[PDB]
Amino acid sequence: ASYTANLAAFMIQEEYVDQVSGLSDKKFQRPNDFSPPFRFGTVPNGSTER
Amino acid sequence: NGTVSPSAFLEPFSADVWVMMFVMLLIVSAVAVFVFEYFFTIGKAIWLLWGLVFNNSVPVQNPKGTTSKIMVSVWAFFAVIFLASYTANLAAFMIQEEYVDQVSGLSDKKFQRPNDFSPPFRFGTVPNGSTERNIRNNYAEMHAYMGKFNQRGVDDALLSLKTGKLDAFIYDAAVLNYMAGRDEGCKLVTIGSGKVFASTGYGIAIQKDSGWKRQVDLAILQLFGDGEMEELEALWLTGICHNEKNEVMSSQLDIDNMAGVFYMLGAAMALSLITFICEHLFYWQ
Amino acid sequence: YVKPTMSDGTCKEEFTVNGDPVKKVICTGPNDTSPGSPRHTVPQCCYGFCIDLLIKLARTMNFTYEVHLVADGKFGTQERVNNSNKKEWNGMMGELLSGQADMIVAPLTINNERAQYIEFSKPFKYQGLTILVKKEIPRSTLDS
Amino acid sequence: NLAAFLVLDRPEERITGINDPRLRNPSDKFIYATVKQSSVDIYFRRQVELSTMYRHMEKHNYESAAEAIQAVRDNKLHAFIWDSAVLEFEASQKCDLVTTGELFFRSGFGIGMRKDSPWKQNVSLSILKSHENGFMEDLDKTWVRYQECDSRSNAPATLTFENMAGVFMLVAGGIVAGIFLIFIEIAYKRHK
Amino acid sequence: FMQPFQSTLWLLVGLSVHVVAVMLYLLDRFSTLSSAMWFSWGVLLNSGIGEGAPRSFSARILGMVWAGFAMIIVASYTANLAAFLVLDRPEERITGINDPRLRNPSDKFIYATVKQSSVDIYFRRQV
Ligand SMILES: *[C@@H]1O[C@H](CO)[C@@H](O[C@@H]2O[C@H](CO)[C@@H](O[C@H]3O[C@H](CO)[C@@H](O)[C@H](O)[C@@H]3O)[C@H](O)[C@H]2NC(C)=O)[C@H](O)[C@H]1NC(C)=O
Ligand SMILES: *[C@@H]1O[C@H](CO)[C@@H](O[C@@H]2O[C@H](CO)[C@@H](O[C@H]3O[C@H](CO)[C@@H](O)[C@H](O)[C@@H]3O)[C@H](O)[C@H]2NC(C)=O)[C@H](O)[C@H]1NC(C)=O
Ligand SMILES: *[C@@H]1O[C@H](CO)[C@@H](O[C@@H]2O[C@H](CO)[C@@H](O)[C@H](O)[C@H]2NC(C)=O)[C@H](O)[C@H]1NC(C)=O
Ligand SMILES: *[C@@H]1O[C@H](CO)[C@@H](O)[C@H](O)[C@H]1NC(C)=O
Ligand SMILES: *[C@@H]1O[C@H](CO)[C@@H](O)[C@H](O)[C@H]1NC(C)=O
Repeated sequence: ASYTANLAAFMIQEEYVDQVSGLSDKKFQRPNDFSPPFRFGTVPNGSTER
Repeated sequence: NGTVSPSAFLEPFSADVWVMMFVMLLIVSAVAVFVFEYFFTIGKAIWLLWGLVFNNSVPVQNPKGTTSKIMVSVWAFFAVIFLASYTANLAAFMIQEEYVDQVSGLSDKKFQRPNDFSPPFRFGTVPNGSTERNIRNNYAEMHAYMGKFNQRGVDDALLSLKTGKLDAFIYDAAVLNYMAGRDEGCKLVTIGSGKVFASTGYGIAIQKDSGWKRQVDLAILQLFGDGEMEELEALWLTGICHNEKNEVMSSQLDIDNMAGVFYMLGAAMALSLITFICEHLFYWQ
Repeated sequence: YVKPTMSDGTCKEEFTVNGDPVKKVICTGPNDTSPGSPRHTVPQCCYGFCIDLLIKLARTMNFTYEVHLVADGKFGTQERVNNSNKKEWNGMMGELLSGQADMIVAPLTINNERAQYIEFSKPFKYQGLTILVKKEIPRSTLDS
Repeated sequence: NLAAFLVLDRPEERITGINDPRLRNPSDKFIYATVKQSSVDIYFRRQVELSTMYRHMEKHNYESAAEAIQAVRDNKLHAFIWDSAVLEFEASQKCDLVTTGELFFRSGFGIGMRKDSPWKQNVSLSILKSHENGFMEDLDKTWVRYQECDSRSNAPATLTFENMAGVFMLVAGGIVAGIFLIFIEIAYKRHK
Repeated sequence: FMQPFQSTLWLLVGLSVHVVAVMLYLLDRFSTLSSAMWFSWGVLLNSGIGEGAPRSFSARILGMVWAGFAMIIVASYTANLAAFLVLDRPEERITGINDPRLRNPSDKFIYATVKQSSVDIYFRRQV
């Protein structure tokens, strides 16, 4: 009983999604090392692109 | 704090589960005995099958017509899903929050004659009050009861309510809301949303025939129409605990909280009594 | 509370739990079923909060009265008079400022405009404001 | 897992009131409005911060409160903002209507006409006289609090058999096996 | 373990098992005293103790309802302990500016700032 209760309690976790730590995230620099490669982009002619 | 409904155990499932379990029991017992006929069981079938769909707490003489073992195993599958769903749904029903139906109003049937209830509901307030004047002018019996349970202050009734020496307090709305707002335990509430006797407000006294009366009334009405009373009232004449209550968890569960099953327990003996007659008059067959 | 009457102009003399007969008044109500339909004043049975409130007032200070319902059935505020260049009242206070009816008995709020136009007495009944929905039938959604 | 599945499936949605996220924007899905050209109209005309919802109002407004509650009875106009007393009266009568959250605009209704009339003082006299004899409570017990189906028991939804009807036809499959395995019984003697 | 069910409940069930065992023995007398109580008290624990079968339909229904109450009690307790432990959330996650504890000087919860700093005049703007 205690097992089926406590584990069920542990199963009520909420969606976390560790997101990306920052622009300098190791995954960000070399996404091709991961399957599938992480794809990012934006509109050109921008100061961000500069 | 609230309580648990004694008959809440049957709340998850209506009589549908009763009729379905009985009809499936009879049909699969007929099928099992018909299968056994191809190779004594018509009596033990009910015991075996209900033990299968219910709990493997009693050993059963199940192995008969090994091909029907598939049917009795899917029977046990029905068991292992039904028990899970029951223990889940009932637990969900048990997460109720404290309700406390409070008192409907001053004219509540319980209020007029609390002596008919055990224990009698006790209410009182400080004398020499306009509330006592109205109660004396309108309700003599409740006025006498208030005299029986007279008070002498505001906070003494509060502590009596906290410690259970007093059941309720009668007073205006504003100061009671103020007292309840800053309470650390939030163990005091007033109900009615303004459902009170002698509905009155705070009328500003004015010298007779003063010309300002109309225009100043129009100004305070403009304030009333400016929609600023909410935050100022929250800041000044209320407290932090006016949002809502909380989902309290029950204390040590007592028998009465599930008293319905106890009722069925009694019924069990009733049934056995009938079967006792079947033991005393079994000489006909 | 308005109900149609028989050819006698009256209707069922209802009572209460303790046997007290519900006070009935005869109200001359225009037939405002649809805009454009025969809208003419017919005798009807009237009873309700304002009805017994005014009968209590009549019992207290001993006046005589008549009761009837408005034609358009609408509150009334400062609105343009048929796309003209004039913003005036309508509804109860629209015809009250015109002198049609003497006194108003109805549960009307007191905003700034009609208060500027006409003063009001003490609020006989307090009130607040709430949204109303037809709840929802408790149903657990899941497949199997 | 099934426990967590069914218990975590809460019904929606309990409207908070003024602080409703749905109230902060014209809800194209959830239909709510008020009686066109009424006191609430100028109330919202004072606070045109609701102006967006204001031009959501006429697109679904109603010309009477009676047809408004009639719409509330059926699919269109799921929600209607109105005074507390009428709405709780209809809620007690029909036993399937609920009030909001906390109430706002804690106003009063009294009586007033043209200024050529000191009758309003006698009106105040009568209201205080009935405060000294309990007559508005008579009106309340006659009309407002006439008992009338005090609804309660807001269960967190239940489970029914038709929701599980699917699992039931599984045994029908075994019923089919009642006409198949019993020939395999003879086949057990046929093969050898 | 006792948080779901009270010592009164424990005594209640521990006496009811003996009562139903006595009734079962009395029923089996009419066409097994130690074996019957052993079987019933094992059924209380959903154990494979006691292998005999009822000798009458009356004993059948009696042990039937006994086992029914036994498992309904065990299901009720497992659910009750589940609700007990899952509903025991830790406290308290401070919201920030909108903390009820922030709206008043918390004598219990000790919180302050560095004396005579930027936040001091920040709070001196909003007194
Ligand atoms: C900044 O980046 C662009 C630099 O040229 C500029 O114009 C964009 O140019 C690309 C590459 O020539 C065009 O992509 C292709 O679009 C269609 C494909 O179907 C072809 O007809 C074009 O000839 C071209 O090959 C983009 O369409 C074009 N973008 C636009 C909006 O015309 C971008 O405009 C610049 N962006 C900003 C925000 O200033
Ligand atoms: C309104 O009610 C009271 C009417 O007399 C008034 O004085 C209170 O009188 C009662 C009854 O005489 C006192 O009760 C007893 O108190 C002690 C008991 O130990 C005795 O010494 C007294 O003689 C008396 O028998 C109350 O103590 C007394 N109350 C006070 C505050 O002195 C109340 O004061 C009036 N209340 C208000 C709010 O105006
Ligand atoms: C309304 O205004 C006042 C309030 O009652 C009434 O003045 C009273 O007049 C009566 C005789 O008519 C006197 O006996 C009272 O002493 C007065 N009372 C007060 C408080 O002024 C006035 O009569 C009322 N108006 C009508 C039409 O009755
Ligand atoms: C709940 O309230 C009751 C009174 O209704 C009180 O006796 C009990 O101690 C309260 N429980 C807790 C945990 O404070
Ligand atoms: C109110 O009292 C006056 C004064 O006697 C009386 O004439 C009248 O009949 C009463 N009410 C009315 C206006 O009928």
